[PDB]
Amino acid sequence: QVQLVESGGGLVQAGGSLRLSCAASGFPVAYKTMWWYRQAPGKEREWVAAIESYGIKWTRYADSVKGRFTISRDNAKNTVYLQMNSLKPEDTAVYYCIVWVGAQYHGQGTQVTVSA
Repeated sequence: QVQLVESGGGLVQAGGSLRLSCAASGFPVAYKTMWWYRQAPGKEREWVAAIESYGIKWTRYADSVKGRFTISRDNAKNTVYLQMNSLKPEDTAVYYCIVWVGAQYHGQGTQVTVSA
């Protein structure tokens, strides 16, 4: 019943921007803390950003993306967004959103490729 679906990835050149979406279903997005993470091919998973559930606002970013990425939420559309500006090739990876409703639930991921 709980389902996350990432989208918005693609192929851009260094310096461009993307906007990832995490469409949630089977539960209300606004009442859960959600994270974005990413996994590059030859490496292991890296936390990217987090947004606190509704009540006291709190957003957090990995140091390597702070100032370039913005996480935000649309409670009506039940969606979490990651605005990514000033993209670098080091940002190339599959991006996932994750929430814990008892267990953890993540999506299939969305591919972000940044060419130099």
